[PDB]
Amino acid sequence: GIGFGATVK
Amino acid sequence: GIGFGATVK
Amino acid sequence: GIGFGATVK
Amino acid sequence: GIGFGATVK
Amino acid sequence: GIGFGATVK
Amino acid sequence: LVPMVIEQTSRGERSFDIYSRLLKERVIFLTGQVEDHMANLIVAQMLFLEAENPEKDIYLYINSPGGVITAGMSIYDTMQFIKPDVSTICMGQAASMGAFLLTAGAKGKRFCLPNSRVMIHQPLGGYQGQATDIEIHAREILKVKGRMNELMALHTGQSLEQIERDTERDRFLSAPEAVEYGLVDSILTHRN
Amino acid sequence: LVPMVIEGERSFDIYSRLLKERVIFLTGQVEDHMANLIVAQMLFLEAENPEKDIYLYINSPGGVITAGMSIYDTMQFIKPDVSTICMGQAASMGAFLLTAGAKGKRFCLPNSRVMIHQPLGGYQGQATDIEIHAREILKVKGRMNELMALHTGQSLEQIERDTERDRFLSAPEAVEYGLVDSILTHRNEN
Amino acid sequence: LVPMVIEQTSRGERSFDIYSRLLKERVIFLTGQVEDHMANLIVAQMLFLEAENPEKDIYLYINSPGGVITAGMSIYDTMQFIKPDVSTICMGQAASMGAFLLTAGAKGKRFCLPNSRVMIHQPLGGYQGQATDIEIHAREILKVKGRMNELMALHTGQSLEQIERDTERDRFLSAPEAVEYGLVDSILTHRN
Amino acid sequence: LVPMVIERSFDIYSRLLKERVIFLTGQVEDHMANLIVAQMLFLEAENPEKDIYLYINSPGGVITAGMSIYDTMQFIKPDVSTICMGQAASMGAFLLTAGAKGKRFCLPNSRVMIHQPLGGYQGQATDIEIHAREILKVKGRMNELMALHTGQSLEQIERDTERDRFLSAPEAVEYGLVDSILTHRNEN
Amino acid sequence: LVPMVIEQTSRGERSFDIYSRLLKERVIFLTGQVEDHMANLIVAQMLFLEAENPEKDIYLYINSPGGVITAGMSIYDTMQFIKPDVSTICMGQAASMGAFLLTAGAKGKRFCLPNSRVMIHQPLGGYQGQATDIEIHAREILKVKGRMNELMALHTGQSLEQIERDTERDRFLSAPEAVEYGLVDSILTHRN
Amino acid sequence: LVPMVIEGERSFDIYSRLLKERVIFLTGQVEDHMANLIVAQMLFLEAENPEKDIYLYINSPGGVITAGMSIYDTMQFIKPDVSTICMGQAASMGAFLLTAGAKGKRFCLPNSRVMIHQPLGGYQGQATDIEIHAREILKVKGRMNELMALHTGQSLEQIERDTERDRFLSAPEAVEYGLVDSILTHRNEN
Amino acid sequence: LVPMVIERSFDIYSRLLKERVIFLTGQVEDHMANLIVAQMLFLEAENPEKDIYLYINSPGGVITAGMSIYDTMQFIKPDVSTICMGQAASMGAFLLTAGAKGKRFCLPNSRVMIHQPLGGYQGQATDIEIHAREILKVKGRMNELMALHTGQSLEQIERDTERDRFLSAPEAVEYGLVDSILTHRNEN
Amino acid sequence: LVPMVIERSFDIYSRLLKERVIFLTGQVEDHMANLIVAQMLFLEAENPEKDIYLYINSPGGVITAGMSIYDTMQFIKPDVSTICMGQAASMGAFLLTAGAKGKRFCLPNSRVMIHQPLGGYQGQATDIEIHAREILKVKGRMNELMALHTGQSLEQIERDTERDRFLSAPEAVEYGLVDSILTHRNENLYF
Amino acid sequence: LVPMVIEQTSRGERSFDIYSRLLKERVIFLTGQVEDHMANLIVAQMLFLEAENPEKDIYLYINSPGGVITAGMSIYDTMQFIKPDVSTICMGQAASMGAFLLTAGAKGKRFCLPNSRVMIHQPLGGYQGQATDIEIHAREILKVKGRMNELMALHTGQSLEQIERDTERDRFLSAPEAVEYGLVDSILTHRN
Amino acid sequence: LVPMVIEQTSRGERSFDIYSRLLKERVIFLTGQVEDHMANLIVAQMLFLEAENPEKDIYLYINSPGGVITAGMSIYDTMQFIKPDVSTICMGQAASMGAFLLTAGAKGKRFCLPNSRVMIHQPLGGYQGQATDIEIHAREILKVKGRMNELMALHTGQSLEQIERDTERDRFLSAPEAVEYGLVDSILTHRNENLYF
Repeated sequence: GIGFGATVK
Repeated sequence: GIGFGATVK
Repeated sequence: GIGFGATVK
Repeated sequence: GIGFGATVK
Repeated sequence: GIGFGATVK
Repeated sequence: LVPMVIEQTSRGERSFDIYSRLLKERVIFLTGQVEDHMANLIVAQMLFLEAENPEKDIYLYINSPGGVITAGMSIYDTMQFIKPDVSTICMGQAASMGAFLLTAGAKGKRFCLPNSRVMIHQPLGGYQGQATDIEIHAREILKVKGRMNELMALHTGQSLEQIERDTERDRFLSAPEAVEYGLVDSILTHRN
Repeated sequence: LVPMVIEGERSFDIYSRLLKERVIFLTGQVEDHMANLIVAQMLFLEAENPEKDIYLYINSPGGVITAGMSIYDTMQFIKPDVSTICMGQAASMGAFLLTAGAKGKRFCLPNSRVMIHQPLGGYQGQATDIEIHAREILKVKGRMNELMALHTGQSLEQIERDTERDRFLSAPEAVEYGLVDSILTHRNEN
Repeated sequence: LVPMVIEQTSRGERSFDIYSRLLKERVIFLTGQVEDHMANLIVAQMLFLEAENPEKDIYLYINSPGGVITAGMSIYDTMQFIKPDVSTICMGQAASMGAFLLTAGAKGKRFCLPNSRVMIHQPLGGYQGQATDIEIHAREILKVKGRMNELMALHTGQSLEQIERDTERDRFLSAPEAVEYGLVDSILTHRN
Repeated sequence: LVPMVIERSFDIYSRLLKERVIFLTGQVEDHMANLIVAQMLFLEAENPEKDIYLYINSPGGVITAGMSIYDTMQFIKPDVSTICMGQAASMGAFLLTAGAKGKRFCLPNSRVMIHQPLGGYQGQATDIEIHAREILKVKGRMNELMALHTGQSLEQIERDTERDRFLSAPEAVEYGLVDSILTHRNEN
Repeated sequence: LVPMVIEQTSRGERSFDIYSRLLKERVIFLTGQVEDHMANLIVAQMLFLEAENPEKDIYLYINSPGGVITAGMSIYDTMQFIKPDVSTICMGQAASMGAFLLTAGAKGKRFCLPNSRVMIHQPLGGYQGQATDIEIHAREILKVKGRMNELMALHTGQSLEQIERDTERDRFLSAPEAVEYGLVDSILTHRN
Repeated sequence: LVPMVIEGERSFDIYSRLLKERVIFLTGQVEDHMANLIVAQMLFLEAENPEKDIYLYINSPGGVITAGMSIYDTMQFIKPDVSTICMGQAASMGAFLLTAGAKGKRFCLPNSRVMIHQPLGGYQGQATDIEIHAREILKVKGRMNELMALHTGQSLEQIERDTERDRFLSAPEAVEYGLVDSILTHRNEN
Repeated sequence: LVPMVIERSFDIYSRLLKERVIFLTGQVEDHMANLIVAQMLFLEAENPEKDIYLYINSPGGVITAGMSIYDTMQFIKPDVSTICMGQAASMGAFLLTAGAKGKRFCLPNSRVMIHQPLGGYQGQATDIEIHAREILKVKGRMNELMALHTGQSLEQIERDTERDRFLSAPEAVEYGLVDSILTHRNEN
Repeated sequence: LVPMVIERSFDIYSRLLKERVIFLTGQVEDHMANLIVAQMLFLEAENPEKDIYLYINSPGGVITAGMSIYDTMQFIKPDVSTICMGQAASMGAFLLTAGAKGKRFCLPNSRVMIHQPLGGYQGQATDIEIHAREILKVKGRMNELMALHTGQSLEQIERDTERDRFLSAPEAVEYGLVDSILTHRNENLYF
Repeated sequence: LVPMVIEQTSRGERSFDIYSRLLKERVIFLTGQVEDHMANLIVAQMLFLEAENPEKDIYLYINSPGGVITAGMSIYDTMQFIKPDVSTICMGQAASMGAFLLTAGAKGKRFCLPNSRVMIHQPLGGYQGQATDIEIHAREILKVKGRMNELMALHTGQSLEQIERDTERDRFLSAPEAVEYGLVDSILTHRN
Repeated sequence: LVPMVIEQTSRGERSFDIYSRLLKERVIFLTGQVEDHMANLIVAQMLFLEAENPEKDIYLYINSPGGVITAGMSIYDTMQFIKPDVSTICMGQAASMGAFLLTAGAKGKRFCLPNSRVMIHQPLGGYQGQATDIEIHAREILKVKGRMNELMALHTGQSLEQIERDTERDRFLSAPEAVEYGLVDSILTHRNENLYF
């Protein structure tokens, strides 16, 4: 995802 | 049609 | 045409 | 062209 | 890149 | 904002704004105060529709509080000029110029919704200047009043004298009263 | 600001002292309040001495017609002869009052000016109301022109042609036009 | 808002605004008070149309309360310059500049709607400044008045003296009166 | 507020009016002009043989108002001695030079400005021509009067009034606009 | 609003705004008061046209009441800087800055319409401040006036003295008077 | 509101009472009306007693120059020696009038502050008219500087350098600059 | 409106002026300050040995106007007893503490505020530097006078005037702005 | 306009002043307050032993102005009898209750409103803190004086002034804000 | 107006806005006063950039006169939340909020141009109403001031006491002074 | 309204606004008062051009009455930072900030048109508040004035003292006067006559 709670690579 | 006078089923 | 002077079918 | 100076048929 | 930090060819 | 709609055609889907989509179905909207710019736009639509199909009736929906007279006469003349029968419909209200355009529709094709209200009154104007100029302008507006009354009488079918007595002051007509007054032909309550 | 004067001891403003000498000033645009004031002065002067002539100095760009008519009717109502004098300029109403003075007692200063024009009015409303107001102002125009022709001696037709648009006149032109009688070059001479 | 229309062509469907679609049919709309920007736009359209087909007649629809003169003279000169005949039509009303443009149309191609009103008056202006400056501007506007009257007389056929007497004050004319005056050749009562 | 003096009770300007002194301050309008006219008439009635003094400090104004003052000064018998303090504008200068011959003075650091009339009108071309001709006649009339009082040729005045021309006290004297300068009361 | 036009090409149809279509034909419109932004836009167009084809001529139509001088000088310097001959045409009116740009066109390529009017007058400027600052600004505007008059005399061919005498106050000139003065080479009465 | 005083007994206002003691006030911006008022006061005092000195208290941020020149010319024109006193502050035209007082009778309170600067102005119009107005203000600036140098004793060149921009001066600095003569700390002391 | 007292007709302020009472109200400005100055001069002329009373209720204002009042109070021979009613701002407080030593009083609920000068200028950097130095000199001069009258050190005044500082009647006494507090006329 | 009476050339307000009557009308500002102060001093000088009457009809105003009036009333020797007509607002109520003990009155249909001070400031956080502390001290001081004149407790006043509190003539009497009510002159005859 | 640029990728040409193209290169612009809308936009850009590549440094250019504090805190919190190091650059000027965001950048990646200026001052505010409400709002802004000073000291390395003394009034700092004050890390004079 | 132009390319016809098309030719316009928004746009354009070709010169046309300083310093710093030589051209007029940018252009690549006018003056400013704050702001503007004068002297070659004397009041200069003053190098009378580009 893109938000705060979202996880990223 | 789409108007008032227009006929629809 | 489309105007006043223009002729139509 | 299209202007005044421009020549046309 | 394009910024100040970014290097240019 | 104006919503966009999609039309399914043989060539493919087409994106249209809601007003343009209804124009494709021979429906014009006359909303807001009448003025040169809006009237000019309405005139263009009528001409375009006539060229597209000069045999199919055009529909004009009127929700107007009224406006300029000259701007209205252009629409009136355009309607009476083209071949298609311009069916007028009154939604919400029709003012002095809206009512004039409403009754100017094709005989038997002037409709009004049940709760719509129609108001007719004599022209409004004014001028500031010398006495000589006032006389010219005062005479002009009176001629306009006479011309408007004659046209209203012809379309409504009422006598000219009756129109003059009823237009001396603002007169509000409901959809049923309008039918009896010849301003409209019938009322649209439900879809049959 | 208005300065005081003395004439026991009494306090008088400059205008009141002149009023004691039968002199009235008609300055500024003609409205109802100033007109009412001028009317009051005429009546007061008439009561004091109804046989002595009154002097009315005029420097005005014009104004309401109703106000001017009250002054005009009052001048013709009272017995004293209201000698009108023009200083600076007389507009349509000012000129009307100027020429309305007593015959032989209408003067203009050498470098004064006069302007006569037809009435100005406006109304906004229904066509019916417009016709009413239009007819009224035309009647006023006719009435004003008749009075001007009576005081000036000119023909009603000539007045209508000359009042169709703003016409300017100097002191000599006004005299030849019958609008006034003579010119006050100097006090001693006349 | 301005509606969008669709044109069926050999290459494919095309989306146009109502005003542009009519421009394709050599129709130009003159609306609102005349000014440099609108007049410039009209000039551009005329030149473009001339290049496309310098033999097909152009149509100018006028609903204007009048405006600047210089802006109008540009349109007038442009119309008299190009080869195509600029058929003028009056919808709603034509004011002093609108009337001048309306009567500047090609002879035999100047039309009016039945209820349209035409007003002709002398130029308006004004200047504030020194007396020397005022004299210059006064002479200039008078020359403009003289020039305008001469052109009006040339197109209407009326004598120059008659035009001066009629333009001294606002003069209103209906479609029939305008025809007798010579501003417009004929009226478009109904399509034939 | 304006101070008052006892001589029962008099205003500062009223007290000077007793000494035949009038003040022309601010833009020339119809009301102030009418007031000045009233003062002249009042002074004339009291003593038509004593000279009046008119002090001028003004940036100009309406011409009709000024002409009323000018016509009045020439109408009455008393010699109206005009004095310039601070500045005299086009109408102020016209009134200054209109004073009695030999009684037009200016202060050392005073200034004078002469320019042609200003005006304007908005309307039809016909009305414009009428108003234009009038203001030109006014310009001619003012120039004629200026030439008479100053003694300069009419052509010279027209050339100098085409644009704003400033003049100091000495220049004004040489230009005939005034007669002399008042450095000190005792000297004159 | 600005109409959109269609250009027919072998490769495909293209849609352009009326002003851009004319730009494609090396036509630039100068309209309205001369400010910095419009001037920048005109300057940008000239540079683009120069890059496209320096040899071909550029046409500039002038319908402007007046404006800032600095902006006008940018346009003037740009016209004299680029290689293309800038043919100036006057439509409606050309004021002091417009006339300066009009007369600045290429020799023999300056034209005016018959009813167009040209006005020329000295610069207008104002400053509020200390006497020292006032002197600096006053000198600057005078130098500008002298420089403008020099250029006017060069293009027109009139003597510098005559130009100064004629620019002391507003001077109006019709198309014929302008030709004799030398502001414009000829008039476009009708297409040939 | 302006208080009043009683002095038979005669009603008076505070400013008028001081006027009996030959005291004038120059407060607020220097305009034409207030200046005319000050000029009127000087003339009235001169007529009463042309041998007694006048006192002019100055607290002003400056104003029009034409108005100031009228006051300056009038002070020189009359015979009485006009003693100028500074309270608060004296601006470009306040200072000009202050230093214009009679030699040896120009005073300034201790905490007063003087400001001298070159004239201000402006015009909008053609280039021709601009040149005229520009030359005029320059002549005015030159004239003002000459008078300041004459009263202060300084050189014209020094004045021009010091007036190019706003220059503030306290009471002692003004004394050394020749703009005033002394200071008034206490009535009994001086 | 202002009430009128018959004694001859006197406005209420004039009657109190007869008792050598002067009211300083509202924001300080040239016009109000000039009126106060006139009153002090008139009272000194009427009697140069009787004390004057100045009641102060104001939010402050221009400094130049305030300095004229201050210089006048210290110039005239009479002792000016300052009294604070409602509030005294920076200029009001300066005038309050400037009264005659031992004759400066404050009411119990009055509030006193002292702050450094406020000024602004727009222009070229050169002119800005000039005005900045001037206001700074004014600030220094004001602080010097405040320290002299109050008796506080100059350094202390600078620290307390860097920002708005409020003081009640008791705090002012400790500070030295006012000699004492007036609770009842008979008591004091 | 202000009527005039002859007894000579007295306006209506001055004639009442001759009877030791002052009016406190409209918002409390510095000028009107200074005017009231001048009247009190004048009356004191004329006769410092006769009671003064102050009629109050006001929607309140500046506090500094009110304090000047309050301090003056408590400073002079005469007893200032306060009367409430129409309404007494926060500052009006403060001056009303500040009258001489036993001489504070209120008409039957009058109304009193007490609330905490109003103010504000815009600037740096430092300056805000200063002005904030100041207004709080003012609020505290006002409450103390109100409690002293009303007999109530400081805590009760703080609770009741946290928000606009309205009181009629009877309520004000029970609240100690006034002493009694003036229904009629002949029925009370206090004067 | 905003210029349009072209990106030439292997996939094909792409039209971008100048700001959007730079965003593709991890460059954000913080211009103008700090309000809620612009701040919300900046927050969205940071999140989008983080997701694309949470290991590449983000660049934030700062030219601003400051603004709301709440808005700035959102940007500040977002910068400290995301993994990428937000390299802040100061162009023209940094105000109190701008400086706060500038110094909040990643240690060693806070730059300032040579001629740039920086201004730090304590928060501004105000309230109008009852004394109770005043005390509440006053306490709140003081807490904000304390919180801001703590963060400034943490990033700048200075002591809390020194920051309080320096922020009591507007303090200006050039690029070199800011470096010594720990507000930035280095300067960008030329490209190496 | 902004005209749109068509560019012929191998891929096909491309549509651009007139300003964007010129940007493709390394041409930037600095028109109107200098503010923060326009400056960032110019800064963005310069950075974009540098990345495309850091060896080709950039052209910046200047017609401006000046404005904020900070907004101008950003442009100045950006020009002195990037590798390309920013050739500045003056059209119509260059005010204090406009002139500063004009002289900031690469040596030998600063131009003015013959009728263009250049004005230089000391900074303008002001503040309202306490005396303490006034001193802070007054000191800051003076530092700005000093810094600006130092830069002007460096680019024009003149002495710092001469610049201070000439900037004390509004000083106007024409293209020739500017060339002798060092603000610019030459004059673009004609494109092909000089062929500087």
